[PDB]
Amino acid sequence: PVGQFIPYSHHVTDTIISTKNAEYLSVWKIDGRSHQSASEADVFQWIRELNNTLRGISSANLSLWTHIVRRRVYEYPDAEFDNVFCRQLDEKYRESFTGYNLMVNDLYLTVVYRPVPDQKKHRQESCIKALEDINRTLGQSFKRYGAELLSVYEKGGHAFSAPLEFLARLVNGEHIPMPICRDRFSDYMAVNRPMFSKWGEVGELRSLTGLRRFGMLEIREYDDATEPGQLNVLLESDYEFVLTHSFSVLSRPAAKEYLQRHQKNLIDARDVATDQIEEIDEALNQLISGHFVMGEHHCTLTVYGETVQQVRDNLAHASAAMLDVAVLPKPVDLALEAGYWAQLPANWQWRPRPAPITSLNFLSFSPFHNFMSGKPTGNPWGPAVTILKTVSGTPLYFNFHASKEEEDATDKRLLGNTMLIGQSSSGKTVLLGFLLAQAQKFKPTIVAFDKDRGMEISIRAMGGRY
Amino acid sequence: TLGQSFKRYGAELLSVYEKGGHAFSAPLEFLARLVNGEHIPMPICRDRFSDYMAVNRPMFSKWGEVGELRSLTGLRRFGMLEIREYDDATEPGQLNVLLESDYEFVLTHSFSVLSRPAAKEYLQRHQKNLIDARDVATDQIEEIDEALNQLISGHFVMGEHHCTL
Amino acid sequence: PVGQFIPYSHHVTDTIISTKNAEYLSVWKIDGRSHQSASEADVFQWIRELNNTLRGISSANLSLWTHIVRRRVYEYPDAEFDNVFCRQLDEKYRESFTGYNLMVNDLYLTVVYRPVPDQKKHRQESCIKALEDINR
Repeated sequence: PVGQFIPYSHHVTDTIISTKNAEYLSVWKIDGRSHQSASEADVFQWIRELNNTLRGISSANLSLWTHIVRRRVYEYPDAEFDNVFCRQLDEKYRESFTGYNLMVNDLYLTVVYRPVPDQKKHRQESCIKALEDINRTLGQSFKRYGAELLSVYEKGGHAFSAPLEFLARLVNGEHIPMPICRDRFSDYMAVNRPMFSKWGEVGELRSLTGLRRFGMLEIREYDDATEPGQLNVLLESDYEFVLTHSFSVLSRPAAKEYLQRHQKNLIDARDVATDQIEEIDEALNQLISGHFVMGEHHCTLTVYGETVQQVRDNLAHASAAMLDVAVLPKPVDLALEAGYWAQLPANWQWRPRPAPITSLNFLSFSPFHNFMSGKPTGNPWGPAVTILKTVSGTPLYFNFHASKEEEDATDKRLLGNTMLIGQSSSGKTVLLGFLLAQAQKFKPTIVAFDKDRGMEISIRAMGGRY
Repeated sequence: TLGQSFKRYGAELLSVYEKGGHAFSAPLEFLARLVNGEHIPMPICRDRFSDYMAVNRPMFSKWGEVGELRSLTGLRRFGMLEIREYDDATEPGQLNVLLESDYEFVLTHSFSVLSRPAAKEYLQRHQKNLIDARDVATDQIEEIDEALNQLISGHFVMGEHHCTL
Repeated sequence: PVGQFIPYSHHVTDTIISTKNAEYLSVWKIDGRSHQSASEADVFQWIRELNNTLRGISSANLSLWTHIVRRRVYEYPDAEFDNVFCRQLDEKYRESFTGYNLMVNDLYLTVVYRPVPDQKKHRQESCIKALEDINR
């Protein structure tokens, strides 16, 4: 049955979805900062600032779910120019664009609250208020992260809800603009209901776009200190995965119980003391100060595609990079039948091995999105051009209108002015002509203020005057 | 003692690579190459390693004419030879013919040195097997006695061995 | 390579081989006299001569196993000449001699004497002398 293991029902606000068991949540789309264009001190500053942000964020049964999902973008349209040589440039570019493994990653952060007729109403209103201030604080905190709260796809026809749609890509793996219905929407999500084997080898997906098959990979035995950007190797990885970190914040009594458990596992181990309980009480004092806040965590990787063998190979590459980053993967048995549901933000019951972790060692995995522009589609216009050859990287999907520092956040449709910095005609001419050719998808009213034969041949070859 | 003996021999005791990055144990990677057939660097962990070598678990045919292994570069096939039939007058440079072999092979020699009463009982049993059957006049039964001489004199010790390519 | 109870050993000497059944053996390569160049009267003379050789051949548990084997020429190390005209001409000629069932036939003879802790030694030593005179 569908709606089993799926809790959601979009019945509270724009931004906050409910679950079928009294839990309330929202999602953030995150264009996280480029890990490549920074010093390591910048990385440590960012993780420290995030621990300051979550330091203010309490333990009131709160939980975060980060989702790192990479996808082949089929949504890039074909170019049409009504012009022959521009079409030749596009097609020569696209045969040059053969290869490049056209899957771009995306970063999502789900904020889930649990409250641990009129009484129900007052409880709901209070947690609405709390999560609203939480989201305001996060948006102020993520100002250099380009994050966007997802609620309000009205007027795209009639009132879509992009958060549910995002959860659809969790459960269906294809981008479906799910609409709003007068139903407890948990039954309405599982469009491609998957199948699981009797043995946990692989799972199957019955999509009308073709049958897919997915394999799962639990992650355990963590390096107790971490490199700050440790899991960044998978952003080049070629499998179209979804990677999920769960983190449910524990209480300070539960934290002290877990540090007592750490003592019972460490100095009440096999009569050995290897100086491991030295900073446990220091971390206790720091989480009393508010720093080392710990919570339950599991992480899971899920990779799908055709051809069960290729699923096995992508699991092999994934485990290889896991052993490269000194963390032990575990291929999943029949529990992946549960484990798929473990990807969901409100599915604590199906988490395989919730292990406690500090906030810093949690944040030392996630937030480092490699650069890729947020318009492969969905702009005020088409996407302009897929700039290829990010060095050891992905296609870029270049465009113009990107969000800025939001003083008078509307200001336009979206501001998109650009500036070139560099010597005269040192490739400047050919890229400017490339951008004019790609802009000729959209038939702009082009005014060109050139100095000295500034692509007069090309501009007149497109039918311009010059 | 080995480092003393291999001073003219370019050797290296492994397992010093730990805390490299975050503590890979060097020889396990070698053992990963022994099992998964790839340079899979194995970090240390808080668990018993026996369950963690098999990154690319090999498989075998139903007949045993070839094996298979979904390597990191894909599914490959393994052929294997076991050893019989020695040239007993051993040569110093016998297997140097495999140096130009264009096939990246694996050569496994084994040795488990048997103690002098064990080898003495073995040589007595082998001489007993030599004198058992008819048409056994090879005049090499006394080379078992020469083997007993060199064994109890301690110069050269037998041990159980198998070799496999 | 499971033995079918195949009687075999190398327990005698250089030129005589053994069995487990105490049977001792010798092999001869025969690149024999070409019958496609000779008269048939010569053939009758040769058969009469080898019949007289059989008259010199005893009945003391002797057995004779002749084998005639037709194998291909795969063991020929065919190679280049390091001479341009020769490497052209002879290799075009080896292509011009396109096989035509190129299979060498050879002929071999097996002499097995059978001698009907020192009893076996004296049996096989008498067999050594017997097979030596036979091979002579």
